Amino acid sequence: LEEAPWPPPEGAFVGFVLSRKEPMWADLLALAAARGGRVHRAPEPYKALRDLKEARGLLAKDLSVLALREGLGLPPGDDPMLLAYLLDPSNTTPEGVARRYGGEWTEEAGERAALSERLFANLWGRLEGEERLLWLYREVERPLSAVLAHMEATGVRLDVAYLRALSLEVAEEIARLEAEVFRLAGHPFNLNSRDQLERVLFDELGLPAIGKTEKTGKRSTSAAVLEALREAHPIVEKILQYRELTKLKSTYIDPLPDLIHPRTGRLHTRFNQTATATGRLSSSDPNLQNIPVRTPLGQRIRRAFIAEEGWLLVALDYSQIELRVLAHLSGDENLIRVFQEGRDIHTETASWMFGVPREAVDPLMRRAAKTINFGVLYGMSAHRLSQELAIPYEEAQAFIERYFQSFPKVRAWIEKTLEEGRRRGYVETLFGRRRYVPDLEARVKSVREAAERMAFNMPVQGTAADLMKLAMVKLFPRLEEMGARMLLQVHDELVLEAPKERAEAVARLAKEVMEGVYPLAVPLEVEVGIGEDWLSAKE
DNA sequence: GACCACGGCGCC
DNA sequence: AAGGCGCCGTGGTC
Ligand SMILES: CC1(C)C=C(C#Cc2cn([C@H]3C[C@H](O)[C@@H](COP(=O)(O)OP(=O)(O)OP(=O)(O)O)O3)c(=O)[nH]c2=O)C(C)(C)N1O
Ligand SMILES: [Mg+2]
Ligand SMILES: [Mg+2]
Repeated sequence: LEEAPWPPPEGAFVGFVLSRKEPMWADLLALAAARGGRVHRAPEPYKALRDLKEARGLLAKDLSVLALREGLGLPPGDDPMLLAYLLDPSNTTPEGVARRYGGEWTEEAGERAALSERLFANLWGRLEGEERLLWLYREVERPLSAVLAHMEATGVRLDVAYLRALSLEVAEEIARLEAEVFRLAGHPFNLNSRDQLERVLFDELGLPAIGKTEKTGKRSTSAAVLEALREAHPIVEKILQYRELTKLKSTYIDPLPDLIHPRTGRLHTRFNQTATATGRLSSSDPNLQNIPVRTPLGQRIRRAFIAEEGWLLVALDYSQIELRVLAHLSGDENLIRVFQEGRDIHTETASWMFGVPREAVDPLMRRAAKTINFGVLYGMSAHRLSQELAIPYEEAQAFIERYFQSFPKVRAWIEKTLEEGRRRGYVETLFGRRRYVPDLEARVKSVREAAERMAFNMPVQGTAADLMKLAMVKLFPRLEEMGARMLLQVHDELVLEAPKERAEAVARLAKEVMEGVYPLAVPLEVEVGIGEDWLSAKE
């Protein structure tokens, strides 16, 4: 409350105002610090950064990232957002956390510093009692924020000249597709407008509508509808292709080259640390956790992500991670037995599906099986199965049934997990990360059963996220020792960059750290690839 | 301009 | 009604 001259005493909390939300791109407008009942406003923010030992307060990682951009090794420390998010993962914004735990998120640095201190006191008290949440804070989230700050500030190289050239190629293909669509429709229209497309497909052409949209009840034109309609009229396939090319061009090919930072010549995402219900990170501005890889054009975009000249990318991927976690949480003996004997479930399902042997399973088979074991696992109705393979029932009941007959303890674990969630109001990961799911007790079946699929999924997806975050915290100092860089995390994958002659040693070490992160009832196995670009590194 | 809801869709 | 995200264009408001 009392104005004191900059600089603040050790241990102060910082408030700061940025000209924009992305710290790699922002001007530091103001900087203050609060300790006891004094607030210190720095006359020259940038200068003032130099006097700090660490960035401590709301959104600390943001300031640390900016400091790193200016060549200061200023790490983030305590952040009330991380405390709030461990207490309840619905705590995602400083606005929400302040309203809930005792202040108001304003636009003034001194008020943000004082808010940071107050909220930290109140949240610390709430979190002190909780051994496992405290453990997650001090051993996972708080150090992870320093790791993320360095990843953000470091960035990842992009082959711009390559993408500009790809843009023109795809633009000309898009022209061929839309002209062909307009010819079949008998007139031009805005093919990007799904309202205009709806009228053309179902009113002008005689195509049958298959589904309706959720909020406004229009006849849907989604890929799923179109796919069911593909053999009904030639325009449909053209539209599917048009949709793919314009999606990839508008979201990746065109924007990415314009996001290259002028000082680094790289792409700098944001790793949002308090943004998901399950404990996963999210990525934005740009999102680098959803770069294409599935289709041919998608792979071509993936190739644009490259190593520094003289370095290589190293991509590490936990194998069947959520199934391994499921084996451990449930203690199902058959499941555990599959991984203990180095077997592959996705492969075996692909086998089963395509009428093929284990030894023969195109990777496209596997990828198809992947979202089927996960789909089924997480409450996919026998119904929607029908429209993944073919004719039910008992072809779908007995598929979802054989699935659970194989691993009976899983059903038990699910019911057990739901029951505890109803009584306690929350579920939790292996490490005690929790998610409150109040709708487990809803008296409307569709709402309640949606709640249930969210609830029993969280311990599985959340444990895998705990495991990866813990692996990042352990791995990071080893990397800097070896002169390598951690660049990206994509949920259960890590992408590193290393000097060519160190690349294999780094891969090898990183793989071992990730597999031994926290021994379970089943081994964790990590596939690793090395390449000059992200695509070739994932093999 | 900036923002919104919606439908749609990229990845894990 | 598989789970978890963030981003895009359209159509419209302000
Ligand atoms: C876009 C792309 C390529 C990605 C897809 C997906 C997905 C999905 C991923 N996951 C969850 C569960 C997973 O454990 C964890 C990580 O998932 P992957 O690494 O892709 O699998 P996994 O590690 O099991 O096996 P590998 O041995 O790595 O192969 O995240 C899901 O719950 N649903 C999915 O559809 C599908 C198949 C839809 N795709 O076409
Ligand atoms: Mg994986
Ligand atoms: Mg993966």
